[PDB]
Amino acid sequence: KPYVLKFQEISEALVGGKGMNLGACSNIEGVHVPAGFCLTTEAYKEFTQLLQRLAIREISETIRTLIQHTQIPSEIASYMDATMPFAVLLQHISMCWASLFTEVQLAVVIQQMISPEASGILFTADPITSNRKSLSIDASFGLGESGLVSADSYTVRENTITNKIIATKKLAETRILEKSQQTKQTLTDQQIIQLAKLGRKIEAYFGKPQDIEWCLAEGAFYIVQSRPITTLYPIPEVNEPGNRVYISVAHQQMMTDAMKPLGLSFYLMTTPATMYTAGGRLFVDITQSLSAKVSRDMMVNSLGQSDPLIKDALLTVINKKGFLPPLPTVRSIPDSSSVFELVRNSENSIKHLKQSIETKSGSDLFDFIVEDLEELKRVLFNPTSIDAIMAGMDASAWLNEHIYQWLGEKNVADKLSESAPNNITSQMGLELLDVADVIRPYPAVRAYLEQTKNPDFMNELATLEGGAETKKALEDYLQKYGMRCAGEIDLTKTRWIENPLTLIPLILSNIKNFDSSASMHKFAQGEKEAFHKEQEILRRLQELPDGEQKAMETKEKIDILRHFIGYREYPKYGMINRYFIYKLALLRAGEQLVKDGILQEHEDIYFLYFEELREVVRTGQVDYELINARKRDFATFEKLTPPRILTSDGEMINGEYKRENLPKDAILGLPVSSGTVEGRARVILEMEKADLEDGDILVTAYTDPSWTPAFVSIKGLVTEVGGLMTHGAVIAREYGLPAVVGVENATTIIKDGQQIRINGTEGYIEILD
Ligand SMILES: CCOc1c(C)c(O)c2c(O)c3c(CNN4CCN(C)CC4)cc2c1[C@H](O)O/C=C\[C@@H](OC)[C@@H](C)[C@@H](OC(C)=O)[C@@H](C)[C@H](O)[C@@H](C)C(=O)[C@H](C)/C=C/C[C@H](C)C(=O)N3
Ligand SMILES: [Cl-]
Repeated sequence: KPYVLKFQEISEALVGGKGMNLGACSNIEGVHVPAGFCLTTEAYKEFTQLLQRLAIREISETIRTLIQHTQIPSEIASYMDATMPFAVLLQHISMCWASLFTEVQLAVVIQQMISPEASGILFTADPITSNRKSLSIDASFGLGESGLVSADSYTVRENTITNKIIATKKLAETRILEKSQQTKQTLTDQQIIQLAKLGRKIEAYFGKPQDIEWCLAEGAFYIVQSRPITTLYPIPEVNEPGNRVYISVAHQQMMTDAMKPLGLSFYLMTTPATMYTAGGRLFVDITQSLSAKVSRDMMVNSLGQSDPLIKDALLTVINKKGFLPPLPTVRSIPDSSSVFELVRNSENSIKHLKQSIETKSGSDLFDFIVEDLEELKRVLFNPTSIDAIMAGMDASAWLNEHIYQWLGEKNVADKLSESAPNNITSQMGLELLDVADVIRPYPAVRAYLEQTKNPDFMNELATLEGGAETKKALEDYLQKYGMRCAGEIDLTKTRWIENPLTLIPLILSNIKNFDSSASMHKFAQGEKEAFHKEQEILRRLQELPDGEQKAMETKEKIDILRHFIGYREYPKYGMINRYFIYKLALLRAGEQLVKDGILQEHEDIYFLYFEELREVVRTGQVDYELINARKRDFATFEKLTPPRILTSDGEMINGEYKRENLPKDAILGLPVSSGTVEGRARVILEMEKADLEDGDILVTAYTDPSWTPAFVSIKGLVTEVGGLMTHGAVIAREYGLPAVVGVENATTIIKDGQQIRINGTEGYIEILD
């Protein structure tokens, strides 16, 4: 309402965003903002006509010649002098408003220009490690603003200024310096802590870790600005006692995208692990495991064999005193038939689910889903199915370690795994070549797919020569695999069969990159490499001391390997099959909620967790300000990146590889598929924008099962996450494709188009030019 506002006196649509900060900082205890007033939105009150006008947004800026000359009554321009040189008469306040046009109201704030002996910035959360318990201060003499001027860096955990980076701050309006004054702390230790202690308190009133700008003037740090820190990764709400340690699911699952609440909910309801969510992603609490030596030796070493960065990061946590409490003081192998029966039992379970869920709606559906989740867990964690999965893994490790010990050949199980039978994910990638084989002879169909952006393009094929054949080949493929997609573990993400257009570029690539039967030739060649390797290994073993026994046991392990390693990819397939069936049903409930005028769009269910959504259907009431909050949350979560290790203090820890004799400027990673190749690096985040061709090396954030069709043309693979037995890596071996995973910032360090050499045996990358 009024024309002028002081700062204890202060309404975002009245004095704006930072007009407030000062207002809700004057009231805080022990502090005091620089004093002064604020010119209000109700001072802003022809201009409207030009406004309605909305190259052409080039000269319309004539609007800003207007405020400068427009003048605005001295009344409020002397009403303001009714309540010290400045910064932010009236030359300026007005030219400022103008700012909304080049780009509607703006409020101008004017404060005190004290001559600060020292001035700086303060984070109550360490900018580097994001540890909530570590406070950082950047201080420089006089006014220095941010991050440019030579400034001391102070790291104060609590009363202990641990690390001091006293920069040689040489250039402290006057502009020159005194030499001895130059290398002395900006703030005294008493002042540092006082400000630290100051800083560690303001966060309480505001709530969250704050970014506080301060200035020291004749012995007092009083606050000029207090922005909230919005960049930190959220801590999993686990109030359970004390300090805890979390493992990133995204890294092991080869899928680092943020997930929506509904999708998150379903993964949590499936897992037997003590799992939690944070930043739209999933984390496993392994704290209890680390509370005892025999359990934490097991945990650390078991995870280290997946990816060493976990182990190294865990050791960092363990070596961190004052955090983790101190320590007080052969598997069965199923027969041959099991794999075939495990698949059929899974397939039949899916069939029954389809015939059962189809008759469910409303709360009946949600009651049914909860019941079917038990069946998912039975199929997913069948003791026999686990024995099948571990059978392939155990055989790999046995081979890799015994062959290298006997012959010096490293990771031999890679070559022996090549073209392993009954791998649902491998088949999917190769069978897309067959689809392209059907389309290739038809010119009219190709001219269509090469150009169309119609989501319903499959409904327009019937008019084309070869369209019926093309549509048929596409339908069969989608019946087998249209249930996968990038981020498939998120139930809410769009499946291939919901958007077949996302497969077209891959198909077009296959049509031009290969001839009439690449699938057969690739698979058969793999079968040949694998058998030739087997013969060679067994031959070279029989010339060792009592080698015919070594060869005999190696032959057994090889047979187990090729019989079971392919099944490893199938449990997720069966799980993903239920997830999609769940999705279609939930979508039908969402549409029903829209018809009832309860939801605005049926996809808004994605931002509700299962139990929350279940209550909405039951009660008929939603809180949209929660949904809208979730939508804002998910948006910020996409801008985040999950750390490999997250602590209860919010500290993000990524492991470090131990470089021994590996090339100087080489980029270290985890070797998961043997071989050395040179090729053009292709940095790609979206598979449908991958213009892959012969000689290319795929560099991406992650390769979950859906990425497999992009493997058929590339000569190497580089990812930022993943592990030894995770998705992607297991497919690289069977495709005979050299691969290095767990490469930190690979999509940033490696420039698209660069020639690189990767070593899938030693695990490194070399930039060639
Ligand atoms: C210490 C690691 O902690 C985890 C982490 C980080 C996870 O992400 C775990 C995880 O995603 C799952 C699971 C489901 N497995 N559970 C837990 C262990 N049980 C013996 C069997 C059922 C566990 C995750 C864990 C877990 O707490 O940590 C311990 C072992 C896992 O990490 C090495 C192993 C068992 C891993 O496989 C390996 C390398 O041996 C798990 C994930 C699993 O066996 C792999 C082979 C898998 O693909 C299963 C079939 C996935 C089922 C999907 C379902 C939704 C699920 O809950 N999976
Ligand atoms: Cl189109």
